[PDB]
Amino acid sequence: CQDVVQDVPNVDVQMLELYDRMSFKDIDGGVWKQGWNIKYDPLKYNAHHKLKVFVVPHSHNDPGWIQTFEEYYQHDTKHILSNALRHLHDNPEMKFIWAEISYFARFYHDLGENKKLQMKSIVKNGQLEFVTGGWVMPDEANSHWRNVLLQLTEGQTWLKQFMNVTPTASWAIDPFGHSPTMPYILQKSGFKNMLIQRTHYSVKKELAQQRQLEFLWRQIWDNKGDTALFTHMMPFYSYDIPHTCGPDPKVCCQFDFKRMGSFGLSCPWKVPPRTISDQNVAARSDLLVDQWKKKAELYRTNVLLIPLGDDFRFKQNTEWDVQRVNYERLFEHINSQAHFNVQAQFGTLQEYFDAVHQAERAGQAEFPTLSGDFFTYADRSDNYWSGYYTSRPYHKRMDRVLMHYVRAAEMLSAWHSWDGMARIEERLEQARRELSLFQHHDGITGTAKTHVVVDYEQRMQEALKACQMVMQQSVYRLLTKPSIYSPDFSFSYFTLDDSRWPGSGVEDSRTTIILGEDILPSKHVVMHNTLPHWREQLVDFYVSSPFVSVTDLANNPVEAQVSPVWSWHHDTLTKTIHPQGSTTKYRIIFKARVPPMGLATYVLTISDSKPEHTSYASNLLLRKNPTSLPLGQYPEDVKFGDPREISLRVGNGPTLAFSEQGLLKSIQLTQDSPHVPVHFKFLKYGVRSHGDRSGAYLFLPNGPASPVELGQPVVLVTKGKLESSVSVGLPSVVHQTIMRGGAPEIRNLVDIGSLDNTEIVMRLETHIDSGDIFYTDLNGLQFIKRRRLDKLPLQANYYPIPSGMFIEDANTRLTLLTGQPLGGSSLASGELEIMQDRRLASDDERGLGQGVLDNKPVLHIYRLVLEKVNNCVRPSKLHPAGYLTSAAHKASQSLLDPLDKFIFAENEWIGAQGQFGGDHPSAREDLDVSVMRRLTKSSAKTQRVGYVLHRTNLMQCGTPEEHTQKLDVCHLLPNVARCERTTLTFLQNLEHLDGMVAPEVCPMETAAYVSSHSS
Ligand SMILES: *[C@@H]1O[C@H](CO)[C@@H](O)[C@H](O)[C@H]1NC(C)=O
Ligand SMILES: N[C@@H]1[C@@H](O)[C@H](O)[C@H](O)[C@@H]1O
Ligand SMILES: [Zn+2]
Repeated sequence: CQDVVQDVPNVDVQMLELYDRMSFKDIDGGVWKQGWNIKYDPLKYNAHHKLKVFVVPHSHNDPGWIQTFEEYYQHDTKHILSNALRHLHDNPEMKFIWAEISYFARFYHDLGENKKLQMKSIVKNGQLEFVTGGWVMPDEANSHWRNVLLQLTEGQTWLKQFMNVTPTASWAIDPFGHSPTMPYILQKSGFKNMLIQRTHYSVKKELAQQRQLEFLWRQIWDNKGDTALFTHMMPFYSYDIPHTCGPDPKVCCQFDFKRMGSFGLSCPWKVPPRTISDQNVAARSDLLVDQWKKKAELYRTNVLLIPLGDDFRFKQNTEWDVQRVNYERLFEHINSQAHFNVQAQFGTLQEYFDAVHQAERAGQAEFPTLSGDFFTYADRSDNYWSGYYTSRPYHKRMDRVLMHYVRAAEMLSAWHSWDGMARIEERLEQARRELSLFQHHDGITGTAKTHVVVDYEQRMQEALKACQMVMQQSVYRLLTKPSIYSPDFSFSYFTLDDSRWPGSGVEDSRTTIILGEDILPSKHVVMHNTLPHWREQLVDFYVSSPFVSVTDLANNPVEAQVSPVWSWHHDTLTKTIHPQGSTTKYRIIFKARVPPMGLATYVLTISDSKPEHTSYASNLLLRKNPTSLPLGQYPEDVKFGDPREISLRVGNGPTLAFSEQGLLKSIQLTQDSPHVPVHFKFLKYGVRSHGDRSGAYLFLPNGPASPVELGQPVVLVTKGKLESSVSVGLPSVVHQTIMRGGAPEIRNLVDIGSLDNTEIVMRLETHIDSGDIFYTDLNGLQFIKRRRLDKLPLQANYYPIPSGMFIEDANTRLTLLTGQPLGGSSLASGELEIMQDRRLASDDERGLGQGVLDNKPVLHIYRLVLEKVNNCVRPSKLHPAGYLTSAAHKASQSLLDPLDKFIFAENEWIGAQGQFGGDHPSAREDLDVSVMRRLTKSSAKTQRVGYVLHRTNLMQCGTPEEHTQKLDVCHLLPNVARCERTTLTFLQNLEHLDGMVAPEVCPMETAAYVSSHSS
């Protein structure tokens, strides 16, 4: 295995180093506003060295943005595809590329057989070429790598089945900045080339000056370079026709033949396109070839890529004709006039890359190596696109919930083959497709119109229900005696109980387990653990009595704690935010111990009085002028007091101290150690009253954040043996710190209400001497070093926080893990901050045509890990990566892949079993089974199950590795006949494995295996 910590890769371009050196001056470069006046030697090309130009027609089709997926399909995309089919059929030299398989699959399945065959033909013959082949063109900032892979797999599996093709070139012209997670996944999925566009204008200038726009993009830790993927960065401001022919959009716009008037389009530079004729073609060709030759100066080979398209282009037949006929005339003239030394033609993306690599092999060019990322994007001036790291945070959180549900449903149901009547494959396909759709760069990003966000939400809700159905059918099958099992595939044997989605104070949707002597004495509950190691975790359920005790299925008592059910209310009479306790339901909490990739059953039983193994939390309400808080049968009376500082410790874990406002002020790791200052604070950013306004995309603050005025908030302290918490009702946020004996959990119920033009930030203030350095993750896959740059505006120093961030000095690290992607930064030494929600009255001039005024309450979840790191083996100061400790990684897993909880629906579960998976190997802590998916339906004689294995890299800090078992995924199901290593999409076999054993992967590596079973 490559060492990902101790060897700093030697690359030609390292983006953090580049950023440190660059001046980022925004000067007027002339017609190329963000560049310079490009000059070329006309003698560079001649009969023996011609410029080869590939004009690549395309149409950018957003799966939801200003209209829903279905609205766009009906109004635009179905016509684009139908007319592409006709025009490509009729014009054999015409070409077209297509990216979004969600639309293509929608279209294809509605075609008659004759048309399906015609479509297959234009694909087989290379006229229509799929690029990337994902369900969508995903966001790269907020998306989790597991869902980037999911959507890629969904689109490519469809393409392989119906089109018999698997793209090896990726096209990402629109995500708002670019992540190295993409080449990581693509290179492990058979790709050879990728194209990107939305990178900071200063980066395009810098790389263009050095002809470093094409590069071998490797991972930041990759010393050897095996992760490298050839990448083409487009050089100009947009992918539209005015910004793709060459540096001068006033000239290039004249070659967008849709802009002459009848289509309702024009050229903002005031010179319209002109129909190409024999009398003007020489002049028109001389203008166009000059643009091409200027663009070609920015690249190393004699092969030039000219995209020809824009949003929802190539709809009408008249549009196909106007572009095709005019370009054909230009090509005939240019290619016949030796003096140009150009050969121009319609091409596809693969054709471009093939020709570039032919030139490379001919010794014509050598390409630079590059590592790093391309955040945070700015398209112009100080307009940094860091707002979408937070926009519509309810749905960003929902994404992570559904991510987990999809994994759990696919894994739970993979253990068996299912009858078609069970509709398992149908429900899983629906859930995968809706989650995949949301990865779109206007879905998870929060940059779509309100009604489109509602569509995505409704789709995701249906997907959650689909996952629940599959999960609960699976649990019932896995834990019922086989000769008793008698499934009704429409029936709900269990309901899922989720304590953190939509969340307390968001939706009152959790079911109470109703027990009573005259109704039902006891209830079975089941926990699932999707991770491949034994896990203990506190779990909680609502019950109708405080007198409840827990047993395992060997009837062993389990220690439990009962607490009240507290809900916070904005009292519009008293103008306070305060908690109310239920007098009819209670929370019971206990530790569940669950096998790797397994299930464990427990029983909740009512009694008439306090059970031996159940304890009761105390509750203390801190506020002046208190009033009573009755709690029904709950056996401990609520206590009252004036606001005061408090301190809490659960088990042998950290001691946390809180301000009189209920906010953390210090953490003491052990009995002897210092009380380390760690202060939570809430602040607000506003919007500028002159110049550019923040909106869904852009964060344009009117200066540093100002503290939220807290008043005298009400603080609730619950103290228990197993779990304690401090909760406070702040303006716009019910903030909770929960302690279970290890790193605390933070929950924020964020309701920005009607606070217009406000962004609420949560900041941590510490003494850690972090300087200008901090670390943020990329897609939940890797941590990248960031350097705060005071030469850039505040909004440029904001980065995506898709799963965590940390600061550290020689001795101390503070890591904040997240259960939802949000934007954040470290704006001063010792600080971390993460945005909670933003409500913006104005549009930000990127075409969305609305502000962000559709906020809804969201429950954000976090873990906060303070650690000593002086003994850890860390990368050198020059290394661009950072790595989590074991505790921080486990804390992240606790947020993203918690135990699933099931409540048996009926009164009695006949044939119930106590456990599943007790014999499953408990793998080393850094290894995950990211995906387990049965790939075959029940009628296949050879069943196949696919696994994606990911090994992270955890810091060595002197905690001896304990004995763990080797995980061989190929032997998880019986009767294995074959084990193959595959691409991550499972679509290509790469290696037939000796002894049918799937080897574990190296740190930072991801591998896929398929096991075949003869049953
Ligand atoms: C799928 O593509 C391959 C190209 O190598 C071809 O051999 C195979 O016959 C194709 N399958 C079809 C056309 O059904
Ligand atoms: N190019 C446009 C982007 O700026 C929008 O967010 C939509 O994705 C649209 O495609
Ligand atoms: Zn788009």
